Amino acid sequence: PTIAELRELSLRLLTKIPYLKMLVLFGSRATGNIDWDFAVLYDEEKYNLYIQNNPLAAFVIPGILGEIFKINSDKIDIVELNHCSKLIAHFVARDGKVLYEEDEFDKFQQRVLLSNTEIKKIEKTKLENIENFLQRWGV
Amino acid sequence: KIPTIAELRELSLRLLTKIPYLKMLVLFGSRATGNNSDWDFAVLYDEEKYNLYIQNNPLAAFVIPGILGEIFKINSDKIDIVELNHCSKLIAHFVARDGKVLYEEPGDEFDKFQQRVLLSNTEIKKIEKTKLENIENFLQRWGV
Amino acid sequence: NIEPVIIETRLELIGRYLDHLKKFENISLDDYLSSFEQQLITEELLQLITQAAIDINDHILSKLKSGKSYTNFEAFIELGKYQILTPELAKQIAPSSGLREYDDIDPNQVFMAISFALQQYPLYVRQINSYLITLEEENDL
Amino acid sequence: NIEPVIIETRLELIGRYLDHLKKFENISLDDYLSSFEQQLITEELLQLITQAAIDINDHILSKLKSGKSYTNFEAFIELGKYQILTPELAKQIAPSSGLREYDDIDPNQVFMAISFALQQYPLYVRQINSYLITLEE
Ligand SMILES: *P(=O)(O)OC[C@@H]1CC[C@H](n2cnc3c(N)ncnc32)O1
Ligand SMILES: *P(=O)(O)OC[C@@H]1CC[C@H](n2cnc3c(N)ncnc32)O1
Repeated sequence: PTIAELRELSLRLLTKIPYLKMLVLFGSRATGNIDWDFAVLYDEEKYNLYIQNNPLAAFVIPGILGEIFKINSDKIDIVELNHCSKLIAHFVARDGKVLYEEDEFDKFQQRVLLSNTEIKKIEKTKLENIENFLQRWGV
Repeated sequence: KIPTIAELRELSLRLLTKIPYLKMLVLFGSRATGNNSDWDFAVLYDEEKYNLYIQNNPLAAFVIPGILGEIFKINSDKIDIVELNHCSKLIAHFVARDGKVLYEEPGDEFDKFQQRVLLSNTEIKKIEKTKLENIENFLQRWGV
Repeated sequence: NIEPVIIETRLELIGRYLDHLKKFENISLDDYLSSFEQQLITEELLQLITQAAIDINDHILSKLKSGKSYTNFEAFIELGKYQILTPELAKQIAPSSGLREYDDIDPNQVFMAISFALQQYPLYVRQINSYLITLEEENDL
Repeated sequence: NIEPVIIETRLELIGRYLDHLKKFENISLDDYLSSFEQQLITEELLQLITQAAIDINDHILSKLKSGKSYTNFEAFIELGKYQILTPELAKQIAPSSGLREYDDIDPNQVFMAISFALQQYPLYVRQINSYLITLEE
């Protein structure tokens, strides 16, 4: 399905996912070089009421998208933007394409994007953990 | 593309190059019965050849599904492998009863396999009783 | 027809996995979060349990509605329509099918799934066991 | 056009998984067969490690040979053709890609894979780490 096609079917997602505030397609399918990566942002208030008559509603999310988008539910990855790492949020904002919102994606972009100075600071931190591993293991 | 059993039988001849120690390959499960799921394959290895091969390649069992997926042109992620050399009597029973043979060397290896692992209904019902006794014991212990 | 030995093997495994899973029944969220190995064990058990139940559902539906394709979720619901499971249990347990590239597995959500499974899957064993006993009587008359 | 932070995150996870997996370095085969939980931990760690490596390989080959389709096995081999991995290590470790309705898992073969991973994947960490340092220049 095309990005435009995915957006048209997404209007019907409010019925099956009522607490949904925004859905973003990121990853390889968004980057222009064709699994499917999907990021969701929830209404924290509405989600807590629903999580009471359905304790595992997060585990049903991939099936709901697969049935509507007609994509293999086994190859669908879901990132919950309400509680994910800054690094994952950054890449969702930078390359992702918005599929449903209720000026909400731009607010999300401005709130989680990272500068190159912040990214190079993170990547330097990770290289330190990798080098300590290599040192501790004598390889 | 879903290949026919005849097509699988032609493609299986190419397994000797990638799996030299392969003695028998059996398609069992739903794909043998007739009923969009996974593919079940049972393999019989030459234990002598397998030990020589496992020396130079310690994880050769883990490449088998990838080898079949490339040759049968089926999704490697939906390929299940049962190693008949270390499987339960019950699984061996169902491989023999409904399975369809795809490769054997020699040609009387599946029939000899059937006679050696098939179970009578009296043996099968004895297993069903032991499992039902464990299931009812579980239910009693959990108070449901 | 339906082959009881296939279902009874998965039911026996579900009970075995559940007996293992109960060893964490009284573990605190703090103790659960501080042990990655325990998180690996519990996440692994819930996967084995759900897979066994999925296999049971698919075998049963292979004979009642032969040829029809069901997703893991609707398979549970369809067992409630055939009264093999109570519709309450089918609706309460069908999201469990979601338990089977990105490390999106939240330990806080899995910790909830432990108590979920310890409450719903024993009932799944009971109701499926009764369906088998139902099968033994119809096979006689 | 290659993202070091993406590779470094997966590499850092591999190191964490391996530090956990090292707790099984001196375990006996008999003790391993008598513990279902240790088999679950071990089976889960090996899956997490290889999956990260496959993700790293997929990201790297995404930039060099963009558009070409590679299986998980051939990806390891292709990293040897570009000298990112030593051809020796690429050949020795590519069968790891196989670690990623019937419960036909043999504990004896997984037990062998513990020692395999503890010897080959640090080399993978070292070799990929050197590729990253090359990218800085
Ligand atoms: P994606 O397009 O492949 O990029 C991944 C992005 C950069 C690193 C970060 N990331 C990946 N995997 C992570 C885990 N397991 N934890 C935190 N951050 C992660 O997202
Ligand atoms: P298949 O037709 O779905 O299974 C064949 C037969 C039914 C029970 C038995 N079986 C399946 N899976 C088993 C495990 N994990 N252990 C013992 N027996 C098993 O095979």
